[PDB]
Amino acid sequence: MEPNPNRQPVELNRTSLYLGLLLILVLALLFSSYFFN
Amino acid sequence: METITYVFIFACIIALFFFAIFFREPPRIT
Amino acid sequence: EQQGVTVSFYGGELNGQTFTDPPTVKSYARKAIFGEIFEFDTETLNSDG
Amino acid sequence: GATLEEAWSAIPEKLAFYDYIGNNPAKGGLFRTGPMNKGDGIAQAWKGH
Amino acid sequence: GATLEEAWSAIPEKLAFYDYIGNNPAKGGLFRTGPMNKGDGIAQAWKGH
Amino acid sequence: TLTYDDIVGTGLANKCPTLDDTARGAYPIDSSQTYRIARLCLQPTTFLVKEEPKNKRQEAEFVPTKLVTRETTSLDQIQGELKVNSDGSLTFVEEDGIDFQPVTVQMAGGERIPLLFTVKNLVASTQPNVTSITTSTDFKGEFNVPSYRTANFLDPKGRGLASGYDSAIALPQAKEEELARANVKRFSLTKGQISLNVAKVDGRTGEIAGTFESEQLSDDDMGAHEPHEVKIQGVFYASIEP
Amino acid sequence: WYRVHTVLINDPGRLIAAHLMHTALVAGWAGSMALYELATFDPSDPVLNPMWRQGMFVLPFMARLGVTGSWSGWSITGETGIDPGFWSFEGVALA
Amino acid sequence: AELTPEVLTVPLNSEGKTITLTEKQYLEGKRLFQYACASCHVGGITKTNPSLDLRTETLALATPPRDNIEGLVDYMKNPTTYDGEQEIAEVHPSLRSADIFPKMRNLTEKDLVAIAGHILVEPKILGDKWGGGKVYY
Amino acid sequence: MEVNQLGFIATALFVLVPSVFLIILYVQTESQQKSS
Amino acid sequence: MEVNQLGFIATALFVLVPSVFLIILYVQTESQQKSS
Amino acid sequence: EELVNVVDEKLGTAYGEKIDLNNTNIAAFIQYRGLYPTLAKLIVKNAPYESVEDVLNIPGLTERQKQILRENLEHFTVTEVETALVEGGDRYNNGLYK
Ligand code: CLA
Ligand code: CLA
Ligand code: CLA
Ligand code: CLA
Ligand SMILES: CCCCCCCCCCCCCCCC(=O)O[C@H](COC(=O)CCCCCCCCCCCC)CO[C@@H]1O[C@@H](CO)[C@H](O)[C@H](O)[C@@H]1O
Ligand code: HEM
Ligand SMILES: CC1=C(\C=C/C(C)=C/C=C/C(C)=C/C=C/C=C(C)/C=C/C=C(C)/C=C/C2=C(C)CCCC2(C)C)C(C)(C)CCC1
Ligand SMILES: CC1=C(\C=C/C(C)=C/C=C\C(C)=C\C=C\C=C(C)\C=C\C=C(C)\C=C\C2=C(C)CCCC2(C)C)C(C)(C)CCC1
Ligand SMILES: CC1=C(\C=C/C(C)=C/C=C\C(C)=C\C=C\C=C(C)\C=C\C=C(C)\C=C\C2=C(C)CCCC2(C)C)C(C)(C)CCC1
Repeated sequence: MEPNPNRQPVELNRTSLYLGLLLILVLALLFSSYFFN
Repeated sequence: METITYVFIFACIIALFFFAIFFREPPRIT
Repeated sequence: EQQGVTVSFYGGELNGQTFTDPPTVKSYARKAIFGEIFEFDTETLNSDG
Repeated sequence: GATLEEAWSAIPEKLAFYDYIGNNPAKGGLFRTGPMNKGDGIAQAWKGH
Repeated sequence: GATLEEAWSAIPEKLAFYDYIGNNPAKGGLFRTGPMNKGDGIAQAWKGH
Repeated sequence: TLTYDDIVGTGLANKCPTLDDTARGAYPIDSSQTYRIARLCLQPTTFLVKEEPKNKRQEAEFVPTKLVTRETTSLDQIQGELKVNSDGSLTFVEEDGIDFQPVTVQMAGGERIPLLFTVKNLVASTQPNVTSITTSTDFKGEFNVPSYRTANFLDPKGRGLASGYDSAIALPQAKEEELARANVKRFSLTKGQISLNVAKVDGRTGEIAGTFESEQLSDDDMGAHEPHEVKIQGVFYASIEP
Repeated sequence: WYRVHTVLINDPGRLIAAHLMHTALVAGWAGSMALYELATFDPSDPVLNPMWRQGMFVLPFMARLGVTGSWSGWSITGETGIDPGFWSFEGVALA
Repeated sequence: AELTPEVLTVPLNSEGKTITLTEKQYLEGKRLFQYACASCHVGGITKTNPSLDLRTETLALATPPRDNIEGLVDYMKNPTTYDGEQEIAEVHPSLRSADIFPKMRNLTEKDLVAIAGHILVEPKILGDKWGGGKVYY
Repeated sequence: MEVNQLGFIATALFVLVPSVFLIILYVQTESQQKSS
Repeated sequence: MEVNQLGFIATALFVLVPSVFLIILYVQTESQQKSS
Repeated sequence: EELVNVVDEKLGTAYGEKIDLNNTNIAAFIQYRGLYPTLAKLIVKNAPYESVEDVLNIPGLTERQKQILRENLEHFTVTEVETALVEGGDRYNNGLYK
């Protein structure tokens, strides 16, 4: 049980979410009403 | 629901258990 | 009943009337414990009581 | 100069309604999640003392 | 040897029920959230052709 | 020849006597002498509840249920003059005896059906004209079905009949105009039918054994839910005597 | 994230555990659904309210291949006096 | 000056004549009571049969009227049910009580005259907590 | 109206499970340099 | 029964908001050393 | 179209003011003297009475009890037998004590 090498750091930038946080939060607004029906 | 919730909040106390009894960050003697 | 009770309403909405049949009179007395009895629309906002 | 009947007629709604318990804060419960109306119901009227 | 009134009586529920559109998946919709029963109601009995 | 101990905890103290195999000769009656039957007994085999189908014109069916109440389903030690009418037929009546037996069953689904297997009041009537209880004689008669619960039975929340809370108290100002069904709890009384067939007796003694049937209704549960019809059968035994 | 699961393209070590898992979340979802489907499929009738009426998504698949009896005591047939053993929508799920 | 003798002043017989008690002879009715009846009728109520009580009314209505010393004495000598007949000494211990539940053997007149007082004295004390059990207290 | 009493939970969550996911991968990121 | 259509919504959230809070501050910690 | 409490509705009548030689539980006879122990046991072990007088008839009475029955007659009464009121041997031991 020696540590694992294939364990690279997990990547994510501060505007990467600014791209996603939008997409998901907006994606929400649309697809919402169709939930409330 | 109501029951679905009860069995869930529970089955995580079971996960939370498994996790701190095997994913215990070893105590270091220094 | 054995003592046979009866209610009569003075003023209000049910005014003028006198109820004799035990059921009823039993009824009102129980809603009287709450003081002065009012008519509640529970239907609208689905009250629970 | 008024009859037992004409007498209560006088006491107006507002005053009677206060003599109701469903308006005593005291009767609630920690988990009675909502505006009084949900409990006893939307107070519609006075049935008369 | 049978009457128009006796004829359909032969055809059993199960079978009559099937010839109903409400049991045709074709009529749904993307946001009809659940078991067909919520839609047209819980099928109780056949009313007769 | 056997003692309370011999049977204690066994699981037969609830099974009526087995009239020794091979003995079909009948017991003769007089009309010169009056008879009585020391002990009447009705041990059951299987219970049947009439399914309440949603549909109408497709006849009600009788499904089998499973004895949930741990074995305690027998009536042993009953009695009530066995008179011979100016017919030829015999009309066993009744008086004392363990006639009631609350017992429940679990329907095919998850349903729980409870009933009080009983022969209270019972009125036996043999075939119009017999001289000796020959194998295959009968008795089919009525009996009353009280209510699975006396007047003092008090349901979950306060309520009851003889002496329970007046009306659903957990809800003060809710409208009772609907709860009523269970607010007021009336006590019911209907009659059920039985019927015995013999197929074994010892003329010398009088031990007539055989089978039986009877249709009594489930629990009305005070003003609750319209009952369920229950068909019950098994093996039985009664012993005639002067 | 977009590549966060590339950490296994090589060593089939922590790679089998992945498959070993997805595949326990799958059967994990198996019976769990059944208890759910199971816990709401009013069997009382098969003529006007068949499993396929009251949306039942996993149930239907059991019957097809056999398991049609349930420890409740019924059967998607109508019959009431039978009951396969451990292989009732109960065990199947439980399984 | 709380349990005056006008309160210990009880009706011994039917006729209506009265015999008074001492602060003393009272304790014994009691001391006796507990030795003798405690088992049942504690606080004035028969546990073997809740239907019957030791209340002044009850006794008075009984037959023969037992709202008088001689009476509770009669009983303690010969035990019979409410209303006339059925000598119940073969069950309910009494000076009869063919030597049964010896608690009875010993006692004497000094004793029975007093216990019996204790019964009619009590309710005069305990409003009626005397006949009513459990509910009061 | 007479909506779906659970359109909520459905919505709200779908805007938190995923969303919070980013606030997670992102947050650990600024810690790649001992910061909040 | 007759539960509060949202009691579930409150339990569900109250078990994520506070909880996630930790699955947030924690993760950023292990990355104090360029790790997942 | 309404259901009603069977027993306490009978309480607007006789039963619930005097004694129902057809319903009332046994120990209610301790209310007057010369009635409890026996006559009572008898007052009940005999089928209901279509009229308060029918007491006096009861096979076995001694002119004396027959006596008491008459002088205590003014207190007894009768109304329909009530299934919910005496079915479970409640007539005798009505399930309730002191
Ligand atoms: C079969 C399902 C499945 C399997 C077998 C794996 C397996 C793996 N994932 Mg993974 N993952 C999954 C679903 C799965 N994932 C889903 C649905 C998401 C949404 C993001 C992710 C997001 C994710 C990230 C960002 C990373 C991984 C990583 C990995 C590798 C390390 C395990 C770890 O991340 O825990 C899974 C961790 C999660 C946060 C996902 C599980 C928990 C959430 C995301 C799902 C639902 C809520 C959550 C379960 C609440 C508590 C989860 C708890 C386990 C932390 C491992 C190969 C990588 C690794 O661990 O180190 C690089 C890694 O960086 N996963
Ligand atoms: C042949 C059947 C089959 C196949 C080929 C797969 C394949 C996969 N599963 Mg999977 N799965 C299956 C059956 C299958 N599953 C079954 C039966 C269950 C349980 C019933 C699961 C439960 C499961 C979990 C919990 C996860 C997976 C994940 C995965 C992916 C792992 C690697 C990845 O990055 O996926 C690529 C990812 C995709 C191809 C997703 C595309 C699907 C679209 C339509 C998303 C739908 C949106 C939906 C969620 C709407 C709500 C949004 C909300 C989630 C925010 C892989 C594509 C992991 C995953 O997908 O990573 C996030 C993962 O975490 N599976
Ligand atoms: C030659 C015989 C052989 C057999 C019978 C299997 C069988 C299996 N392999 Mg496999 N494998 C083999 C050779 C074999 N392998 C070789 C030579 C390699 C090297 C290239 C691999 C590399 C490999 C990988 C990387 C993986 C597998 C997987 C699997 C499983 C797929 C899932 C499944 O089976 O459904 C469900 C299983 C069952 C319904 C029955 C399970 C029975 C278990 C295993 C009891 C025995 C296991 C345990 C007690 C010890 C034995 C483990 C091992 C012998 C299989 C399956 C059990 C996994 C898979 O694809 O799905 C998860 C997987 O990730 N194998
Ligand atoms: C060990 C063997 C095994 C057996 C006997 C079963 C049996 C069952 N599983 Mg199941 N399951 C297994 C392993 C098994 N599972 C494993 C290892 C997993 C992953 C954890 C699951 C996950 C799982 C889930 C989520 C569910 C089930 C369900 C079921 C039940 C209904 C599903 C069904 O009908 O199969 C259908 C399967 C097929 C029709 C086979 C299709 C596979 C393709 C077509 C074959 C591809 C072959 C490939 C191309 C190679 C070439 C072939 C060559 C000869 C040419 C059934 C009792 C369902 C259930 O429980 O309902 C009651 C259900 O929801 N299972
Ligand atoms: C408003 C209405 C108008 C229409 C909607 C507008 C929104 C459009 C935005 C979409 C743009 C193109 C597609 C987006 C891809 C992208 O954006 O990619 C990533 C964005 O974040 C991301 O989103 C990364 C994907 C993570 C999505 C997480 C939500 C999913 C739920 C998870 C549930 C788990 C159980 C970042 O890109 C990356 O950027 C760098 C990493 O930061 C890399 O070097 C690569 O360039 C890589 O492409
Ligand atoms: C020792 C002091 C006791 C006294 C002074 C006493 C007195 C009485 C009296 C006056 C009655 C009838 C009164 C009425 O009906 O109005 C009675 C009844 C009864 N007593 Fe006692 N008692 C005593 C002890 C006991 C004990 C120790 C027992 C235990 C068995 C007992 C059992 C009973 C029973 C079962 C009755 C019911 C009468 C009946 O058969 O109808 N008594 N007692
Ligand atoms: C139901 C549901 C579902 C799904 C899902 C869910 C609900 C969830 C979940 C889940 C979960 C959340 C789960 C679980 C889990 C857990 C587990 C899987 C576990 C485990 C544990 C373990 C394994 C352990 C540990 C231990 C201990 C405790 C101590 C020692 C011993 C041992 C090691 C055992 C469905 C769709 C059907 C519907 C809805 C709801
Ligand atoms: C340690 C480890 C791991 C980790 C991790 C993982 C695996 C992950 C994950 C994850 C997961 C596995 C997840 C999940 C999930 C969840 C889910 C899938 C859920 C669900 C939910 C549901 C189903 C629901 C319901 C609902 C909602 C949500 C609301 C609205 C309504 C409805 C109904 C829609 C594993 C295991 C790999 C193994 C290896 C290593
Ligand atoms: C939930 C829920 C509900 C509702 C709600 C609510 C009401 C919520 C809330 C909410 C909230 C309560 C939220 C919050 C929050 C937060 C905050 C507020 C935060 C923060 C922070 C901050 C603040 C940050 C930052 C900043 C900056 C950038 C710098 C300076 C400024 C500041 C500080 C802003 C209920 C119960 C009805 C029902 C159930 C569910």
